[PDB]
Amino acid sequence: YRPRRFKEIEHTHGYVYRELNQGSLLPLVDANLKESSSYYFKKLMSSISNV
Amino acid sequence: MDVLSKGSLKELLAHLEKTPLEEAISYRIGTVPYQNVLISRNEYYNQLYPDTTSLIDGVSREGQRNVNGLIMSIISYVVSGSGHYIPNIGFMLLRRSILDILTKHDTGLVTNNLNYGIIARNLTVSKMNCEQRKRMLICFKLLAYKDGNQNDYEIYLNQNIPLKQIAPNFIPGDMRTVIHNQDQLAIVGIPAYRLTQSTELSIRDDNAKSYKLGYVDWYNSNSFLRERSEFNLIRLKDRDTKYGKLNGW
Amino acid sequence: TSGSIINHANNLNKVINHVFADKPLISETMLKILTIDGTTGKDGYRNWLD
Repeated sequence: YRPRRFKEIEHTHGYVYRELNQGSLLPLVDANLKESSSYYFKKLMSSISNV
Repeated sequence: MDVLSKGSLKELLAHLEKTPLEEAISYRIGTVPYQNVLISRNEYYNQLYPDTTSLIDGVSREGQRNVNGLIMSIISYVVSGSGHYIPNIGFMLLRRSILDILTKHDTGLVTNNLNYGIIARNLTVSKMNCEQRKRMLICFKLLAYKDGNQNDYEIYLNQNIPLKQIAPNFIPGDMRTVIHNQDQLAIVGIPAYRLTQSTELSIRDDNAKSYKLGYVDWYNSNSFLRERSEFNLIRLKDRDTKYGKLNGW
Repeated sequence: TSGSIINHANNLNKVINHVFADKPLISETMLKILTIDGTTGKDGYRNWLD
């Protein structure tokens, strides 16, 4: 991927409002394993089938 | 040149972790350290210019084969960019990093008998500038923590008033102290003033200006790494990370 | 006494235009320097006043 060139003002005075905490998806996956696995496998299968 | 460019405690310790001891040691014969000599400075004077050579010059000198010479070669590399001539140290010691020698007992080198006052005097601490003294004090603190000589380090600072004011603040075992530290340790860098291709009178000043002018060329060279434009091409192992921790810290 | 640095420099250029309306070269040359300086932002405007 080609790197993005930020303006000189943004490098010196640039600020971003970002929430950087990462929440685990394990509570959904561990409780519902059959439903979570079937949903993601189906979505992945549709994409790979068109290669 | 690369060691002189580091401007923060985190960068300096990170460089020392990846740099082996063989970079500190030089394989050029050099000359004996303390001599009154006459050098040629034709830009200023027609007559020869007296000066005294020293171990913190940028040119390699001959060094003692003892452990004292090895530590004195490490510090001269950090503060001047070049080390001294101590051959036949051995493969086992030379392959270790500079930080491992200064901080780890597993290297097999014993340094608890070292005297900080004698080492400082042999390195001509009086001739050092503020950044050079701060860098040497970092080396002393790492050695003191390795040998359990923290009390001796503090007393040596109490005897030397100017050294206490500029002493860097970090615990050699905690990484949180290194990240917080904001001391500027750069010796070479991009100059805000006018830098010209002119000679300097003394050996130390002339050799320092060579690194300063070389760093400018290195900065615009293809060997320099531009984080802003080529961050994705860097390998993940050596890519810059906010949560960068030295091993064991 | 009041106003931002950008407003201070921009309004000064307008006054230069009014005072030196007979000689338009002064404002054009003054605005040439500001265009290059102002790309940095507020820091560039400070350099123009310096």
